Amino acid sequence: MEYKKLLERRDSLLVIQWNIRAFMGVKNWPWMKLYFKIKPLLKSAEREKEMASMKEEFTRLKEALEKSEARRKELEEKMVSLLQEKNDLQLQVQAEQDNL
Amino acid sequence: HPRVKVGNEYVTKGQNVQQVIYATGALAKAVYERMFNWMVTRINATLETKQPRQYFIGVLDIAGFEIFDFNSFEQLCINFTNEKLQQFFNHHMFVLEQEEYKKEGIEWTFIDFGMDLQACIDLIEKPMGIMSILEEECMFPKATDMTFKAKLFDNHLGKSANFQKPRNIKGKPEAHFSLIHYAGIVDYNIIGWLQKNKDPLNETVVGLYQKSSLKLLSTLFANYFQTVSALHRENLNKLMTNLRSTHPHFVRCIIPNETKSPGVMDNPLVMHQLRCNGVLEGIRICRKGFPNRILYGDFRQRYRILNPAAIPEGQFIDSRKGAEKLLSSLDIDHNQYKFGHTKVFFKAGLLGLLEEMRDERLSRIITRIQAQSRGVLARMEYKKLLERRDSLLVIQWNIRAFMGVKNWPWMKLYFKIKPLLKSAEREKEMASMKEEFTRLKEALEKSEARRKELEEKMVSLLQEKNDLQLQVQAEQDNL
Amino acid sequence: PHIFSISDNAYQYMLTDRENQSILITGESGAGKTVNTKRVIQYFAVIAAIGGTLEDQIIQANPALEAFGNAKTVRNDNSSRFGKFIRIHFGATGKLASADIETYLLEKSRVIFQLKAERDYHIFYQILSNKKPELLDMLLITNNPYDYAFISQGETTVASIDDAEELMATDNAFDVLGFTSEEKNSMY
Amino acid sequence: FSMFDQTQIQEFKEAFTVIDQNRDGIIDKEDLRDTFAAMGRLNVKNEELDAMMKEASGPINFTVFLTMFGEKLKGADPEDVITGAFKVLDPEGKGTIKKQFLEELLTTQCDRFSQEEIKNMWAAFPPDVGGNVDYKNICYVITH
Amino acid sequence: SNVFSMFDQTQIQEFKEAFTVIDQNRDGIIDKEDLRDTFAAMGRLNVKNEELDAMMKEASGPINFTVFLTMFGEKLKGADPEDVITGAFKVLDPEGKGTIKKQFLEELLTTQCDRFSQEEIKNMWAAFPPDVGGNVDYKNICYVIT
Amino acid sequence: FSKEQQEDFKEAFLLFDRTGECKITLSQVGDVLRALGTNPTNAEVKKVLGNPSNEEMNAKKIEFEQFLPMMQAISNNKDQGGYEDFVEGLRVFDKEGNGTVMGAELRHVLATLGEKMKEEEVEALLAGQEDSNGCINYEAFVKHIMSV
Ligand SMILES: Nc1ncnc2c1ncn2[C@@H]1O[C@H](COP(=O)(O)OP(=O)(O)O)[C@@H](O)[C@H]1O
Ligand SMILES: CC(C)n1c(=O)cc(N[C@@H](C)c2ccccc2)[nH]c1=O
Ligand SMILES: [Mg+2]
Ligand SMILES: [Mg+2]
Ligand SMILES: [Mg+2]
Repeated sequence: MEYKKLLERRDSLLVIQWNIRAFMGVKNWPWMKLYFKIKPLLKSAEREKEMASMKEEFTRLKEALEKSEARRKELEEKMVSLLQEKNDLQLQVQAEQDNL
Repeated sequence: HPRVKVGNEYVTKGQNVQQVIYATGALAKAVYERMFNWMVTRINATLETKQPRQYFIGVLDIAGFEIFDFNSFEQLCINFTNEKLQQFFNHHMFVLEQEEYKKEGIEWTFIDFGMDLQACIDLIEKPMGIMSILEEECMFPKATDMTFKAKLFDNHLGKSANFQKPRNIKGKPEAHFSLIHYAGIVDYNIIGWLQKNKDPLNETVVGLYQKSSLKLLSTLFANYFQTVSALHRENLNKLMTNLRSTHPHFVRCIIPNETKSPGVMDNPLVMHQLRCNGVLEGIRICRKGFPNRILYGDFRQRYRILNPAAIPEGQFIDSRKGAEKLLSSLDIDHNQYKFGHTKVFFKAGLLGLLEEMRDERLSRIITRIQAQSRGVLARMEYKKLLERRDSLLVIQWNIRAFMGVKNWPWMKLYFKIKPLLKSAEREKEMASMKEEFTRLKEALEKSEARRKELEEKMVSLLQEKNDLQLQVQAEQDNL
Repeated sequence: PHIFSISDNAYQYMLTDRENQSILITGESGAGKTVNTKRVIQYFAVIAAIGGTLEDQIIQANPALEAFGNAKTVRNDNSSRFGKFIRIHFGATGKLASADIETYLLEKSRVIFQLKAERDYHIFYQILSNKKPELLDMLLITNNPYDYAFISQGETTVASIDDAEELMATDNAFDVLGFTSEEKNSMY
Repeated sequence: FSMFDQTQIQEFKEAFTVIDQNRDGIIDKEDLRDTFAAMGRLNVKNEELDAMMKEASGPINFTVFLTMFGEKLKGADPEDVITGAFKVLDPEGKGTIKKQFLEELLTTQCDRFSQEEIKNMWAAFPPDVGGNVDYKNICYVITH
Repeated sequence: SNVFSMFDQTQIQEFKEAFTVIDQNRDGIIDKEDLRDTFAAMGRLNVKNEELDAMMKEASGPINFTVFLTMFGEKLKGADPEDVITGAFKVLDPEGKGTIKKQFLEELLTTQCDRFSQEEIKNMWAAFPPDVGGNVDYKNICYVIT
Repeated sequence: FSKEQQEDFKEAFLLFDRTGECKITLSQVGDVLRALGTNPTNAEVKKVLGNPSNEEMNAKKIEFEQFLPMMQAISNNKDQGGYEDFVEGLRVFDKEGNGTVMGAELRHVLATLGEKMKEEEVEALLAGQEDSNGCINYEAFVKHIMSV
């Protein structure tokens, strides 16, 4: 368990190393180095920002909505079972009065 | 060497060969019986598609009446449990139905059919009955079947119309009693009943069962005053209380002949069964009485269709007075109906005639309406078949395009470049945007609706659950 | 006249009065209460079948409980030994919704003692009289019924029952009711 | 032009303007060589690259590009309507019908084409354990 | 080889607009004078010959349109990790503090990943000077990678 | 073993070696061979080493080429116990007979009575495997530890 956790964690660390190595690779001078780092580009930076912001809102609500829908189902299932239990209990109070 | 507790420490007792045999019998029985009730509880744990419930129809087969030459504790239980179901027939058809006529104030005279056996159910069920005795007796460790026989005879002989001394014409007068359950004689052998009612299990042996490697045997014995008589009794009393909240139809199944000869039909056995099932009385009360009644609001609205000029829409109409005018307008024999406080009363001739006139008047109007409904159903479905045909058409057209494209050598440009090109960048983006916003709106509104309604319903039922729980607490205190 | 008329009448009064209904099958032993019950249940099953898991399960809920519940007696070859009450639950749209089996008392005494001319419960002989040797040896029981004293007394072969098939039937009834193989084996 | 959705026209314009690698305004063999080597793989060494010019020798403009594709586009329709049409065609609306049902109906209801092409696609997967026609995969395999 | 990176990852065809629609000539190519508007796109710097050295190093000038696009596809390869990185950080420290010390991880990766030399450790130290907090902010790092 | 087996064995040592190429962990290497191959008793590791000093266990680092034979030798000690052999073990600690072992005496047994174990591992191995009553389904714990 220790062996596998160490290997997977160090492999992720190797990905993190690829990330920083990639940046030094990117510390070369192309036209894009100027335009990507600072935000002036309309369709790339602005439309991707719309993609990320809209998706961020949708996915957060997606979570909320799915978990909420489940929670509403769970309550329904609780009310259905409680409805059976409340009726059986109403019958049971008459049965108990018969016990008395 | 079963272990018994004496204070906080357990002591060991040596068993006799006869009493270890009897204990192994009791272990065989109690493992079997619990295995059966668990199998039922597992059936009740399936048989549940988790769908919201509003009406139930209860179908009951709670015993065959039986005589063997040798009848025992469960031959009492089975014959009694049916006995209550036929007395339920007596009460529903002759008490519950006939009382309603007098309550509604109909000019009706109550007729006594004489079919009552409540004295014999009270003979078993009451806190002085046979099953009540067998439960009060089996608590005493020093009780025995012979004194059970003495007290049992003393309490019922000369005090119950159904309890009589046995004749023992076929001999065997060691310890007998006979009980005249609704469909005839049943003789009973008292031997062994107390052990059967208590079912005492060797606590070391069941504690070892609880400790078993077999997950079933533990589950059967996990969580091993409450005799088999009392538990059965309370289930059957629950049965009748659960059943009185239903509208019943009775089915009298009749055995024709002892010998299983099919198509043969012995008149004495069948006629005696119709006598004990009180069916001829059910004919009398169905012919003489009033088999069907409908609430004034439900019927006035339902069959006003018979004469809409008697009950015009928009204009104010009293349901009782309107019903009086409508029925006077039908020109049917005025003696075939009666007027109640909240229910209309019909004979079976008038009920059937009103039923058929409603069916025909509805048929003339609604068959035209249904003809239109079949019009819309066929039109809309065959239009859907025309749309699915159109989709089939564009499918086969695009499949022809697909072959035409892949056999075309140019396909190398076509296939790879368009996923890279702007259409896949933006049209798919718009599609996802509209999909997410529409799903967002609908999911939000449906979940808020459901939660707000369902939380207040839940808390209302939970409060009622705690009130009745306190009632149960008062019961357990008194018991 | 038929029992199916009573079942239709109960479904009609249900939808019209908006009230719970019942069908109360009664008689002597050997008259058909278990089969008529199986027919009433067949009624609701096939009615919902034109308009299924619960549909089948309610039908099979009888024979699986029968094979344990029931023993050939002098009065009938297939007389059950336990009381049963079913509720069949329907939704607002009138389709089959749920069912609820309540059983009142098994004749537990029979498991160890039978008079002349009557069997122990059918599960005993149908596991002994067996087409499947694995059931016979996993219990490590002898194929001959007679050596086991408690089941063997009374009478153990009957004129009308193919116990090889009644075992097959009980096996199928637990298969459809979804008892797991470990549960079915443990109860055998 | 009325047959085309303006989306496909703009996509054809984007493809035509990106494909003219030398700002030629026309397509030649060398443009095809760079397009196949950059877009595809080194396996494009076959003579078939010379046969591609035989299909449309000489310079061709965007107008003839549109007319040639339009006639070649017979039986093609916009993906968005095909997605809607497939979702309507499914009874369940979710891509779970078996092939045998769809191939029998398509051959029966209209246009008795050869069975072998639809059969080869739909039986390319076993219909008893994988019969679910997840139409999004079908439409994309036709196109995307 | 280098053309495949452009095919593996996505969200990169959108960067071609950062060419296509920022070009001053709108004709289809990076000319030898696009720097004139790069100075305006940045705003705080002006004309230098080093921009011409950039234009010559990064590209051959106007010959081939695709070579610019594929140069950006060569840079693209970095975009793959963010799917994994969030999980890698949560598995690294799930409590939330993520107080991974700078000189700690500076000596961790050298021991864990490959053999980093002087120019590589120069680049690693320049990547984040040890702040007075003493810990690499996982959020700042991801935004930096962003 | 296959020639491709020794390479993937090698890179375990290559990740665990913090040196660029002269380390393999004399104190920790036998502990890792459990994962790559079969698992011994540590005393057998000490017997193949020939009973070194505890200070050696804390300070010494050994040479890998001599360790390749040790891989096989440590793999060599057959007659390891089977599933039934292990499951009848913890039953002697089970003073109930039902199939549960209380963790208050289970961790005690695993820590105090057998070979030494790093106690944090004893804390974290059963963590999440307990039930609400405070016991263990040891026939599951054994079929857990024999498999994965
Ligand atoms: N209407 C009927 N049609 C066919 N067989 C019947 C009918 N009624 C009873 N039987 C037969 O009689 C026996 C008893 O039927 P059953 O429903 O078990 O009644 P009981 O439960 O009272 O014994 C069975 O063998 C059954 O096949
Ligand atoms: C009180 C009882 C005996 N009863 C009636 O007296 C009439 C009933 N229903 C009427 C409304 C009806 C007639 C025809 C078809 C369906 C329902 N139900 C009933 O349950
Ligand atoms: Mg029966
Ligand atoms: Mg060219
Ligand atoms: Mg320019």
